[PDB]
Amino acid sequence: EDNKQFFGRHRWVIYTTEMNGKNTFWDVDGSMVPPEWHRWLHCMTDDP
Amino acid sequence: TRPTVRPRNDVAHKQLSAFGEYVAEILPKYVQQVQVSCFSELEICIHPDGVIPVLTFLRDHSNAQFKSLADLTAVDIPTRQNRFEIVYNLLSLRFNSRIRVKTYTDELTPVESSVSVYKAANWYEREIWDMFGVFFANHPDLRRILTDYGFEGHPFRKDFPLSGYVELRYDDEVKRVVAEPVELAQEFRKFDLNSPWEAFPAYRQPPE
Amino acid sequence: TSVKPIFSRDMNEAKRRVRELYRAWYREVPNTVHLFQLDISVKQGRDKVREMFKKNAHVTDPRVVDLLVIKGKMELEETINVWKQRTHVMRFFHETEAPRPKDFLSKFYVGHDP
Amino acid sequence: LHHAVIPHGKGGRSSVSGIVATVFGATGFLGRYLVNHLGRMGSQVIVPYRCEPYDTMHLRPMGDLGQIIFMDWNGRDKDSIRRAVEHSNVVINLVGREWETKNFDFEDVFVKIPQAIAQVSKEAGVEKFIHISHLNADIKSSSKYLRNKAVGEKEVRETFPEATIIKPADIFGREDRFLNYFANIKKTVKQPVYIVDVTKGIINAIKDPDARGKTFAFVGPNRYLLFDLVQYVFAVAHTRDKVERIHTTDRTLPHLPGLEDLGVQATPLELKAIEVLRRSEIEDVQPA
Amino acid sequence: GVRTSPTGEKVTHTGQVYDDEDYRRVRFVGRQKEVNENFAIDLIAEQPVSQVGSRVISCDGGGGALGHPRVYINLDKETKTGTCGYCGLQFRQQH
Amino acid sequence: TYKYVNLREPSMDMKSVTDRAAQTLLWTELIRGLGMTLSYLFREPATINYPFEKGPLSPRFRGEHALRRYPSGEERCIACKLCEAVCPAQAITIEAEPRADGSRRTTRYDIDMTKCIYCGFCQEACPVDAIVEGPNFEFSTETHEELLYNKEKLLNNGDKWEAEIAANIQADYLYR
Amino acid sequence: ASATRLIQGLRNWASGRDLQAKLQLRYQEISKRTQPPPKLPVGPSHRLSNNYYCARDGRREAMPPSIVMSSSEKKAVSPAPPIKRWELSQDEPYL
Amino acid sequence: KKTTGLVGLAVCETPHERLKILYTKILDVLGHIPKNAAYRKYTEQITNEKLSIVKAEPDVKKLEEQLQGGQIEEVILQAENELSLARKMIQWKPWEPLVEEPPASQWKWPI
Amino acid sequence: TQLITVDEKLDITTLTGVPEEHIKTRKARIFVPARNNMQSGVNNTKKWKMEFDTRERWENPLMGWASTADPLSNLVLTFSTKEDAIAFAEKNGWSYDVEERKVPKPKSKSYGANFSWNKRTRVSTK
Amino acid sequence: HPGVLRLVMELSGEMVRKCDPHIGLLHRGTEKLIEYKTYLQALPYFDRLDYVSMMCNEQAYSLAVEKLLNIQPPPRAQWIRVLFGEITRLLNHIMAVTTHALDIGAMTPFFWMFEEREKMFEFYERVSGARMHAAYVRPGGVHQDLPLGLMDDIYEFSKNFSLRIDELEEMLTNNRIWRNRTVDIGVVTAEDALNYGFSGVMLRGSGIQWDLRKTQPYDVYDQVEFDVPIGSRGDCYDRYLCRVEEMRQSIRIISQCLNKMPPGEIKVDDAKVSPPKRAEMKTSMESLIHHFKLYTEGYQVPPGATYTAIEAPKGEFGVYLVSDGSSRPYRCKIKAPGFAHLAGLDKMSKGHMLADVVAIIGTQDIVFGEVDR
Ligand SMILES: NC(=O)C1=CN([C@@H]2O[C@H](COP(=O)(O)OP(=O)(O)OC[C@H]3O[C@@H](n4cnc5c(N)ncnc54)[C@H](OP(=O)(O)O)[C@@H]3O)[C@@H](O)[C@H]2O)C=CC1
Ligand code: SF4
Ligand code: SF4
Ligand SMILES: [Zn+2]
Repeated sequence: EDNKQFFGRHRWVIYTTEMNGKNTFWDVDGSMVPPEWHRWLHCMTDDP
Repeated sequence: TRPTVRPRNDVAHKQLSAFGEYVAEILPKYVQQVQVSCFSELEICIHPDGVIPVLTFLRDHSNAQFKSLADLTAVDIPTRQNRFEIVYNLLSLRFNSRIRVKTYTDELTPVESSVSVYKAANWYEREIWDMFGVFFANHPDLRRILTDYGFEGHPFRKDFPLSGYVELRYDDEVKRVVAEPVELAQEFRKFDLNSPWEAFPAYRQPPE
Repeated sequence: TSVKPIFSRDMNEAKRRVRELYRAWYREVPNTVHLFQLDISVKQGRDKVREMFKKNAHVTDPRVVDLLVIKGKMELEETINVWKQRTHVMRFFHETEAPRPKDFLSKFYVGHDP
Repeated sequence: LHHAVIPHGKGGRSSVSGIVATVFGATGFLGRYLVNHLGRMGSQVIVPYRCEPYDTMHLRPMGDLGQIIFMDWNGRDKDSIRRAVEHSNVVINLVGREWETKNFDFEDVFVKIPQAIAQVSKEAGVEKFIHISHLNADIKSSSKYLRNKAVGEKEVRETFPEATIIKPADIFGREDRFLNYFANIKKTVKQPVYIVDVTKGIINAIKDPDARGKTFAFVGPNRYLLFDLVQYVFAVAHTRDKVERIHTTDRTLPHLPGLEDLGVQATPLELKAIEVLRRSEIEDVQPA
Repeated sequence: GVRTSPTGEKVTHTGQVYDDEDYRRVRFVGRQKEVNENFAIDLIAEQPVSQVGSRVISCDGGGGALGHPRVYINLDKETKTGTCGYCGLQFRQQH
Repeated sequence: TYKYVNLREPSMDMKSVTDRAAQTLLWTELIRGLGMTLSYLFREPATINYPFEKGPLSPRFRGEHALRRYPSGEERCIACKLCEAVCPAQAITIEAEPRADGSRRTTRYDIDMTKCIYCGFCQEACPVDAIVEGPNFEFSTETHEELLYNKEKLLNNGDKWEAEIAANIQADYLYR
Repeated sequence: ASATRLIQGLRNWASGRDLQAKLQLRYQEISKRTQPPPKLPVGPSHRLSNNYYCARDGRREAMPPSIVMSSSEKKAVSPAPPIKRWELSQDEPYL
Repeated sequence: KKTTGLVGLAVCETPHERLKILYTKILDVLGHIPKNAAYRKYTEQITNEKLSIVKAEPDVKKLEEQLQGGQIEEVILQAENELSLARKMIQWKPWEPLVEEPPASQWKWPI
Repeated sequence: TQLITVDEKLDITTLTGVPEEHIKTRKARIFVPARNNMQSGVNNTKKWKMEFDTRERWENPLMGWASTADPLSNLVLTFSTKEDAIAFAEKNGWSYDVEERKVPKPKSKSYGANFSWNKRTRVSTK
Repeated sequence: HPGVLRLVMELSGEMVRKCDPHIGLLHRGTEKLIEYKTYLQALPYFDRLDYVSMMCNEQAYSLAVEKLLNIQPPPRAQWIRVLFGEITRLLNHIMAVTTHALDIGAMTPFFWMFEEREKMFEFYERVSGARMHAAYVRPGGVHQDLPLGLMDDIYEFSKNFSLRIDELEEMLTNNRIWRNRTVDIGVVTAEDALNYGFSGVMLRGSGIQWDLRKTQPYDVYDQVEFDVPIGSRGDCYDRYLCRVEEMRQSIRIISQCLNKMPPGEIKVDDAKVSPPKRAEMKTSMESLIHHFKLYTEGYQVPPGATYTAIEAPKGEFGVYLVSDGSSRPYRCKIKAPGFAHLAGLDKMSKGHMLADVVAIIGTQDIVFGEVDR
């Protein structure tokens, strides 16, 4: 979470590779953030 | 009785009541009912022969202009030998009031093609022809708007059910989209809600 | 009992209108069956048109007969236009059987269809 | 029997008809038209595809929801095929290829496929095992393809003999093969019948039991010369074993049940000829 | 507490498990029959029974305008426990 | 109360008429439009890094159609059929039976995700808030049949999270 | 913002609107989330001792639409007095 | 004036004398009507009232604001269409007694 | 103006577009609906309801619904008198079965004969 | 692709003959479905028959039912409803302007104002919880009121939006060939404006000083201060200018609404119409009973045939209701200003070429889902 950019580039995420065996170094999906980070990253709060 | 109750006034009520009585006096030939709503919108129940004299009288006559044509549909009501209702709504441009001409008719006997007096009547007329089936006397064009070209049956009626009798699907056998009879997966569960105990006793019709 | 009719004074004007309309339907066949790029013989479609005319033969009141004349007139307008495509012209045809005859026994096997 | 198999109401668009059909192949011509007739009847189709899922995906919506199921198979293993015919009511086999591959001959697909699928059909205890073949596919010479199909006929009669070996003539349709070879560019007796007569006969025989054990052969209603067919296809229209089969012969065999035993009306040539001959000079010779 | 059908696949807490002849078995070929792993029958067997010495006691389910509303159940019987129609968790008495 | 425009004359003085002639013949204000477009060209745009950034939303967003259950408790629904009574497509189908334990239950809870117009009426009608409009919007289903949720489907849907749902309810139980 | 002043001079020179102050994209201008939990008063009812529903019964006040007949007179009135011809308001008029 | 507000409306020079001779034709066509029709009375009443407004007003804008129907040629078109309805109501006899009754159970609305 | 008119039945049945299968096959039933006897409300009277006969509603083999091939199984028409029902059914053609309207019976009740002297009417508890 | 319609044009070459719009291809049977449902289920149809005006038709249907039902809405709900009427009018005008501009050309201002509309979509999210079809409005008061911490952000949006609309007047608006494109198309006589039944924006751009707001304030529109623009030529350029000044007066009404907000109340003082809040709904018997039977049966409605019409951004949005004494509407009907504007298409596009016919279809705002009735 950066405080330099504007509203919409506050929070972003970097996933990892093969969290369920996908070779997902490339072509990452959605539905991978656990839902406390869904509360965080979708800006439904101001709390980590 | 004071707070949060919709305020009405006697001023517009008395004005529209005297005006409707005045119109009923100056045209004794086709007026049947002049009902004034409590929320001050006039309704006038009318015989279907002098419809064009009524419209030429209500476009003009310098005591109330009413240059604005609006809603008209012959609202589908069964149980009556004269089923359909042609309600021409007229809105003024100088006096800011709304009057409705509810003339009655049945299915077969035609009304007399109001396009001759109002320019905005034609697509409304063609709509009512394709949807209800109300025929017109010396009318320019009766085509089908808002329906399929192969479809029939005047589907707004209470004769017509929720579904149709057609169901389009493609086949590669005869290489086109054909219409088959209906194959419903869901019931359309008609939730009956007509509960008893007569919430509005003032609108009770007198029984036998 | 005083009811206004549509057009006619007896059934004679109604017969006049409907046979002139059928003459227009008969002369209206070959141009449209060549234009629409169809695959059904002229005899079959013409016999189906005259069979559809013969379907409503049990009507005697001239108001209804003139109303069907107006119906077929609108139909012949929309077919002399190229508004209607191959879909509705084939939809007059009934190639999606539904094979159930008026046997009692074929109605016995496929039940609940009296 | 168990419920949810008995018929209910009309047919088509997720109607409950009587049958559950497992079709082998079905990506090409006749299997696709038969899937379309089963969706018209409103049954449930079990199709295993070995090809790319794009093909079964663009022939997917031919039925309604629940009317189809797709699975995956190879032409070598009995386990996937038994998994396909776990709960199956009836089963049809359609197979045939114009040229051999590096992994398949005409033999051992027409041999190794109906042996295995007829084996697991007889093991699964199903009815109306319907296997297709070709007209006058002799045990004897003039065609490797037809003698391999005759070996397939012999093996289908061999294992589970209560079956329907069904042979049409050289059928034509919207996506015909040999007439496409004729269009896009000797003596021969021939009578082609159109595809909808054949597949109506198939759906009649698969909704009419007592048909188990009988073999079928279909007849074209004209019986004329191949050269007049060429005359007509160019009049309007303005592999080596394939061309040898269509120049061999196509005769009638009236000793096995054909058309009117099933009670179906045959369709003529000229109607469907004017249909498919897109993109009136009718010869109509018809010698006997 | 999932069981196993004689066919092999998992049962449901609603008793709809398959026969030896059902073809929805053969439409479940290749993919997961998504069954639940949480059975609310035995979670109530996990729940202890409270002991409240009063006569007529309340139930809300943990929250003001959260969960089910105020239901007042009775405890006048000696041996038949007070079961909330909304909660389903029983109670006792200390007189 | 009317303020009408374009009723002003062009001035017949030589000054304004040749200024409009210079505008006409010399392409001035079109170049001023070019300058406006360049002034917005030298910005930094309002885009998002889509697999990495997800845009703003509301605590009241109506998505997943997921279920809840009680704190260490049973299944939250009652089969009181209010959601089926108010669902504007009749997309709810609840076939209900009680189990022998006394607590009232169901057999088959059915939501047509094809037919859901995504109101919130089934949320606002449920007395215990069993069916909850969900927080996330990722369905993207390849097949047609998988868009027909069942009861144990929604139970396993609720078994993946509630803390998101409980946070949205805890922020949104006071305005309604 | 967050850039050099020379392109800021370019943006102010190509369109003199002071883009640094007004830039349409917000950074910390957001009135931040997670408000204090709201407390809502009911409107002008639930006020005890007075509010019968018989007092506030607007639903039963709906009269049927009143009926007029046909089923030296100072007259010929209009349905309304004539509406005043309007005016150019002073809020930047024309011309 | 010069270039009034309404779009399809080009002003004339003397609404006074043209409107007066229009109202003389109005009174004559109204003179073609029997007295017992009170339609004649109401039209003659409102026409004489507006005519008496006209007969003593020299100014234009003062006439447009004192006499209602703003601004000017709406009164002209009003008079023209009044003549049109006059010509049409030589026909159709609107002051006649009743045409035959409806079945009289129709208009009971809650049904 | 008192024109051509001939007096017969009406022929809207060819106009309404429903095929003769559902004309002659399905049959209408016209009755006053029942008082819902758990409640006590005769407000659901005074309405001659026109209905049809229900037909097959089989189970959806994937979802378990009321899969029915019946377009006309979900209609009900509200009428005022029985004459309107008869005229409507003969207007639109298909067959009708009209049941007779069965009103309640005005029954005499009296508190004194409820609590009399030598009769057998004695509630013995209230 | 030439909204989707079919057009049959008879023409002499680049100077036409006749034109026939085949419309109704986007037909959905909403009248029949409302005839088979309840009012509370009919309300999303009145949300989406016009879909760009997502809250104005909400306001029209809600005030139709409340005008029938003798219920004064509470004042803060009236202020919120007027606020979102102005917001929805702003959105509808700006999308009609941008779709006409993209239909002729004009790439980038379309996307400038759609960035503005994305901020509007975030505002609709944060208020209701939907994205486009925010129900949010019950007949009987505005339901589920706005949360805290939004109005100062609306104030910042108002300043920056006034700046961006001034910059749209900078970029376009005395552009040379855009003016030269639109002068002589869209001519409407005032007699033809009346007789052809055009409504709102066409009546603005040609002739009559008219507004349904100014003639009949059905709400606090009387108390707020503004002035409507009028066209005089009509000359589609001038109609565009009238649209822009209507947007700017809507921004002024937004400013006056931010200045004049009372903190009163959410819904009406009637739990027989409005389903009441949660503590009394739970924790109370009478509100549970009214909640239950209100969602099952539907609120009872006195019989009658009524009508109303509001000034939607397309024009005279009319709705005609017919209701037996029930909780079901008997028959509804929708008077569409888009259909009304389309009803004179021959007399509009009589004397031009086909690209100008496309520009005339663009310059009258359309959805063809409301035009379909
Ligand atoms: N006149 C005619 O056209 C005649 C046709 N037939 C039969 O009609 C059917 C359709 O013929 P046609 O369309 O020309 O040919 P196709 O190859 O297209 O049809 C045969 C079907 O079986 C599949 N198949 C065939 N061989 C193999 C194999 N070795 N491995 C896996 N799948 C195989 C095909 O491909 P895929 O595996 O991708 O599904 C296809 O689904 C065939 O069964 C053929 O025998 C018989 C006699 C005459
Ligand atoms: S409203 Fe809630 S408790 Fe009632 S049936 Fe629906 S999900 Fe169950
Ligand atoms: S949100 Fe969906 S499931 Fe819920 S009531 Fe609306 S359409 Fe039905
Ligand atoms: Zn409890």
